[PDB]
Amino acid sequence: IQQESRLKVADNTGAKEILCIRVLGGSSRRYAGIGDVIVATVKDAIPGGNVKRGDVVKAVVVRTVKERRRPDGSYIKFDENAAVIIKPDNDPRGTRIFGPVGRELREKRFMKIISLAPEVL
Amino acid sequence: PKPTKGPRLGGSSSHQKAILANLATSLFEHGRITTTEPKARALRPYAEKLITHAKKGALHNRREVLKKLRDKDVVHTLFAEIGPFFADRDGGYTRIIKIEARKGDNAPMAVIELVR
Amino acid sequence: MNRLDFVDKPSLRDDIPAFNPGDTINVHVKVIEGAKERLQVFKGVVIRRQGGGIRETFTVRKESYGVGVERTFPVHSPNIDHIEVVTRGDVRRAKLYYLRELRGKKAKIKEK
Amino acid sequence: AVPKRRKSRSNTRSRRSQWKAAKTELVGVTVAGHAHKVPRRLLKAARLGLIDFD
Amino acid sequence: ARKGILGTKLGMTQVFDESNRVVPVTVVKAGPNVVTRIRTPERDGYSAVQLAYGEISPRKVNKPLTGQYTAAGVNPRRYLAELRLDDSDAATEYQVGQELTAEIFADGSYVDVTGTSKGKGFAGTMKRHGFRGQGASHGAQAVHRRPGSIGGCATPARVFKGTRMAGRMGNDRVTVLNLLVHKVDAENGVLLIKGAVPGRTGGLVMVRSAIKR
RNA sequence: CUCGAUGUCGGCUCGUCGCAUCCUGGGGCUGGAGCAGGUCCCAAGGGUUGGGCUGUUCGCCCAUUAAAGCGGCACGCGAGCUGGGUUUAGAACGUCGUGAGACAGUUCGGUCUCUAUCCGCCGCGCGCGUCAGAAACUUGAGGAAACCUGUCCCUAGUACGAGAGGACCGGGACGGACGAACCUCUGGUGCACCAGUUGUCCCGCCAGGGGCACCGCUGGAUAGCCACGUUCGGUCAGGAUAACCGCUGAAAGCAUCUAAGCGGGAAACCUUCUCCAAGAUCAGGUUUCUCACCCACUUGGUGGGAUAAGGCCCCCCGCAGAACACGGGUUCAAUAGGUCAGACCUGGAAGCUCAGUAAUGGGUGUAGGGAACUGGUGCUAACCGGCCGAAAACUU
RNA sequence: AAAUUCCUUGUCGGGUAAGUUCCGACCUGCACGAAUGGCGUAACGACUUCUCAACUGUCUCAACCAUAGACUCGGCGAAA
RNA sequence: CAGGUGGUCAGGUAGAGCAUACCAAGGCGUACGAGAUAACUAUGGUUAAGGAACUCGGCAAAAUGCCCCCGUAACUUCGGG
Ligand SMILES: [Mg+2]
Ligand SMILES: [Mg+2]
Ligand SMILES: [Mg+2]
Ligand SMILES: [Mg+2]
Ligand SMILES: [Mg+2]
Ligand SMILES: [Mg+2]
Ligand SMILES: [Mg+2]
Ligand SMILES: [Mg+2]
Ligand SMILES: [Mg+2]
Ligand SMILES: [Mg+2]
Ligand SMILES: [Mg+2]
Ligand SMILES: [Mg+2]
Ligand SMILES: [Mg+2]
Ligand SMILES: [Mg+2]
Ligand SMILES: [Mg+2]
Ligand SMILES: [Mg+2]
Ligand SMILES: [Mg+2]
Ligand SMILES: [Mg+2]
Ligand SMILES: [Mg+2]
Ligand SMILES: [Mg+2]
Ligand SMILES: [Mg+2]
Ligand SMILES: [Mg+2]
Ligand SMILES: [Mg+2]
Ligand SMILES: [Mg+2]
Ligand SMILES: [Mg+2]
Ligand SMILES: [Mg+2]
Ligand SMILES: [Mg+2]
Ligand SMILES: [Mg+2]
Ligand SMILES: [Mg+2]
Ligand SMILES: [Mg+2]
Ligand SMILES: [Mg+2]
Ligand SMILES: [Mg+2]
Ligand SMILES: [Mg+2]
Ligand SMILES: [Mg+2]
Ligand SMILES: [Mg+2]
Ligand SMILES: [Mg+2]
Ligand SMILES: [Mg+2]
Ligand SMILES: [Mg+2]
Ligand SMILES: [Mg+2]
Ligand SMILES: [Mg+2]
Ligand SMILES: [Mg+2]
Ligand SMILES: [Mg+2]
Ligand SMILES: [Mg+2]
Ligand SMILES: [Mg+2]
Ligand SMILES: [Mg+2]
Ligand SMILES: [Mg+2]
Ligand SMILES: [Mg+2]
Ligand SMILES: [Mg+2]
Ligand SMILES: [Mg+2]
Ligand SMILES: [Mg+2]
Ligand SMILES: [Mg+2]
Ligand SMILES: [Mg+2]
Ligand SMILES: [Mg+2]
Ligand SMILES: [Mg+2]
Ligand SMILES: [Mg+2]
Ligand SMILES: [Mg+2]
Ligand SMILES: [Mg+2]
Ligand SMILES: [Mg+2]
Ligand SMILES: [Mg+2]
Ligand SMILES: [Mg+2]
Ligand SMILES: [Mg+2]
Ligand SMILES: [Mg+2]
Ligand SMILES: [Mg+2]
Ligand SMILES: [Mg+2]
Ligand SMILES: [Mg+2]
Ligand SMILES: [Mg+2]
Ligand SMILES: [Mg+2]
Ligand SMILES: [Mg+2]
Ligand SMILES: [Mg+2]
Repeated sequence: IQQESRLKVADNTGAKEILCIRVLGGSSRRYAGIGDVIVATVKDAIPGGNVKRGDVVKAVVVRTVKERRRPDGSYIKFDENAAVIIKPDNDPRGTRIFGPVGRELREKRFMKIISLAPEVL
Repeated sequence: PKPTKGPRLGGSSSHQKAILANLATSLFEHGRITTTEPKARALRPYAEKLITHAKKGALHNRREVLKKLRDKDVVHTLFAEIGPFFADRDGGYTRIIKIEARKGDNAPMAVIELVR
Repeated sequence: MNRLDFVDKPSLRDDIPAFNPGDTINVHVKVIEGAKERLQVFKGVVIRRQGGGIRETFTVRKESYGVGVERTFPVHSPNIDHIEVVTRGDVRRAKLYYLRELRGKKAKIKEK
Repeated sequence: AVPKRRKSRSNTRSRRSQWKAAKTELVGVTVAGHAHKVPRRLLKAARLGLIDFD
Repeated sequence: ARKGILGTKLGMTQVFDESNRVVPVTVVKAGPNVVTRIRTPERDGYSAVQLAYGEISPRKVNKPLTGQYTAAGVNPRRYLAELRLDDSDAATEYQVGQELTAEIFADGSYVDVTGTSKGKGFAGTMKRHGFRGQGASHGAQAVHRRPGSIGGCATPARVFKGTRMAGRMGNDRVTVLNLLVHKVDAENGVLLIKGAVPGRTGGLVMVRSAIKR
């Protein structure tokens, strides 16, 4: 995931698709994986929803098509790139998470999202 | 066998395939062939593998040889004389002898022959 | 035979059931959730076995909540408690990558 | 790019004298009693009679 | 107090540690070494010890080298190298004819591995120095991998020394620092070193205790 | 100066230097309580983002960052690239002119040549020298490369502060960017690998295959090369210092960092880590081997010839490679090939048989095919050989 | 505010995270205007210009393969 | 000399076809070669994740593509689109 990438929103804030604007975590950081924070803009939303089109938001990546290594030598790979819109205190703005999430959120300290998720892999 | 490292003989790889098949046919037909040294060195293992198929000498091996050679008379003599002749010898069926280069392009030449 | 076989031999695991691509498999993996060490189970279809002995791996695919997931484990990994075979599949190739774009009823595999 | 000026005789000759042929080392072989000199890489061919000494 | 040994790079594999983490290791055959010589300050101006490693046929060693080995009273080996100690020679811990094995290191220690990197042949600027090249479209004419400018103008009317250009690459002597010795196998005399070691399989490699640790 | 031609903006690519310092480093003063600042002094080692608009430079803005520095080098860089603007010929609008036409007004369109002689630079060899001829291991005069930084936690809610707020200094963990090596893993590629499949032609026909169609197309894919992958690094410690802070202390009975003297003091400088290195012509050191002849002559530190140690060519090869060089091997040989056996890739060969009207399916059978990796094997080629190659004295 | 507007990136609105371009108006037309036609207009355009879907080595940011050269050997053999 | 040159004949299989692929009859291999995994250039091919962020500008490339059956908007000069 880099700038101009589009992701599917995995919560119920009303936004459907967001476009990555900046990968936070340092100057000229290139790729955002699972557990990384993203500044993004809402490119689509449910009509008459809480979040509108064009709002600049902050989100955390929870699913990636690209497979990611784990310290024990195993890998995990999803079928889509998905993110969750969060508050400044790392809590999701939505009330529930759709679909599974990666276990790296535990080590990135996203306990609220981890608890809300249907499944952690 | 091990693929050619670097450009293939006679232009492309399809042409190299044809060249190897024709040289193998001529070698089995005459017992002795004079050609360019790179061609002889490329031919050697290619021909020994076919001779191994002929030594095994089953219908399956005959079909395998026919996958490469198109001269059925040469296939017959390969399965009727060459394989039986080399039944008792394990590998090393051919031999390369370097000879004088030819005019026109000073290409190094060699002869390749069946051991006997 | 390889040169490093004597090095790799003591680390080779036993109790690995014979399975092939297309089979349905239960993988019991250890998980550190704080300091607990519970056992999570990944159930799916084997789609790959990239060979190599001590370095051999395999990939399992499933569909959890409308989203497909793939896990790639090393065979002989100590993090795997045990592997349990559910069903044997009938496939024609060795890599099953075409399952990555099939959903629902089209994605099933024969049961022999 | 074209030469700016013609080379001097010495500068031309230093380079020109480096264009030369390398001599092949020859060994001795006898065929049918007659003794010849052939390059060593053709010793087997000379022994087997595939070399035309002219 | 530097320790050193000569060995052969056997290749890479993977192993698992106690925390059930995969460790990519390079296997190095730190074979038995003989010393054959001591460099003393009073005789050469520095402190070091020669090391002989590698089985070789006596027929393949010429008379001078054979005489050198005969003087020290050891059988000829293939390779010969010096481990440069510190000025504190101490004139001990090394006797001529002593054997060194792989147990001079220990699990959990740190080592420095030096070897000769693999050859890369004549290499362009993009491969050799990571030049960006030029664009592949938008009108670029035959400059897709060319360096571009190499200087200024009439001031200065030359190219500076050390400018990065295309040329032969690889075959360099390279040292890697702070490699963890995952495990030393005493029976077969190999070291399992975590990480990558310079050179090709079968190349000669010198292993030393890390200065920085 | 250039008119018998010095290519003009912006961009790309590659840089290099200065310091008038943007961050990081060290300080003085403060209208400096603390956090943060302001101003001034020292400091150039490294670093100094990605986009929107415009031909742009500039500028505005978006999102970050420790930071988004200012300049010189023909406003660096077109025999390195581009050609959006400007600056030909076409056409049109506005305006000026009776007109031909004109406009530092606008608009749409509009050929970018060259095989590198010399210097320079990046790599690689040949010769000679280094007072006999060789081989192995080396010292380092002197250079090169590198030098970045964030967040969180403990101290500690401590010092400070009415509160709000909130430390210095020390001690840990995890990152970003950059660089090197490597291929165990992930991922890419794969033109003598395996399988499926379309059209057509051929192998007498069936069956089984082959040629061509981008490797015909499609699904995979070991080796090698690689990054998107793995591992490691930029540290620590000494020395002399910048600003600055001092001790002792007169000239000048006091005072004074100073004139005698002695300290502290930074990513700057020198050692320390990595690499090159005796063509370092002051051509080094430690070692080991041969250590030997014959002919001619104007007897010469003279011409030749034959050798030793050793080397080269030829030969079989390489993950070494443009040629060259380098590395390995040459029968007392596992060097390449073959061959056998493994590993691995593909995925269940042909023939036969059973079932089905048939398309097809099951069995024989983890089958058959197969390159690079590993081991055995003396079958093929590494031969029945040529060319180089060792010393006047003399002084203490 | 135009193929016409210097000031100029005029002001307001839309579109974009961000719009000197674009679209709709305003009218302060430097310097619009009715056959050197004015204002519209369905269809048409290798015309100029702005936006979107899809797609992709254009790009992040490059890597690998084959062929023709380049490189080596033999023959011939120029040019500025 | 990779340019130019009017007319006639013009088979098979697949195909709407004088397109296109492979063949017949009939022709040809066309006039420097032999090697070799350098950089680099050219012509092709493939590419993880992203998908115009490139650039003056989606330039180039990629994508769409056939037959049969449904269905088809604003506007319109009623023909279209
Ligand atoms: Mg290849
Ligand atoms: Mg073909
Ligand atoms: Mg397998
Ligand atoms: Mg590029
Ligand atoms: Mg161009
Ligand atoms: Mg051109
Ligand atoms: Mg091009
Ligand atoms: Mg000058
Ligand atoms: Mg002039
Ligand atoms: Mg004039
Ligand atoms: Mg002139
Ligand atoms: Mg500059
Ligand atoms: Mg200053
Ligand atoms: Mg205050
Ligand atoms: Mg201050
Ligand atoms: Mg600096
Ligand atoms: Mg320094
Ligand atoms: Mg300029
Ligand atoms: Mg130009
Ligand atoms: Mg120029
Ligand atoms: Mg320019
Ligand atoms: Mg010039
Ligand atoms: Mg133009
Ligand atoms: Mg224009
Ligand atoms: Mg005109
Ligand atoms: Mg008028
Ligand atoms: Mg004018
Ligand atoms: Mg040129
Ligand atoms: Mg030095
Ligand atoms: Mg010098
Ligand atoms: Mg590298
Ligand atoms: Mg491998
Ligand atoms: Mg892989
Ligand atoms: Mg085949
Ligand atoms: Mg066919
Ligand atoms: Mg048939
Ligand atoms: Mg044909
Ligand atoms: Mg591989
Ligand atoms: Mg005082
Ligand atoms: Mg040799
Ligand atoms: Mg069968
Ligand atoms: Mg107006
Ligand atoms: Mg006007
Ligand atoms: Mg305006
Ligand atoms: Mg635009
Ligand atoms: Mg308008
Ligand atoms: Mg009128
Ligand atoms: Mg008018
Ligand atoms: Mg009129
Ligand atoms: Mg008109
Ligand atoms: Mg009008
Ligand atoms: Mg027209
Ligand atoms: Mg047109
Ligand atoms: Mg306009
Ligand atoms: Mg030539
Ligand atoms: Mg012609
Ligand atoms: Mg015509
Ligand atoms: Mg026809
Ligand atoms: Mg045709
Ligand atoms: Mg044809
Ligand atoms: Mg050729
Ligand atoms: Mg070459
Ligand atoms: Mg791609
Ligand atoms: Mg893809
Ligand atoms: Mg777009
Ligand atoms: Mg853009
Ligand atoms: Mg841009
Ligand atoms: Mg186009
Ligand atoms: Mg296309």
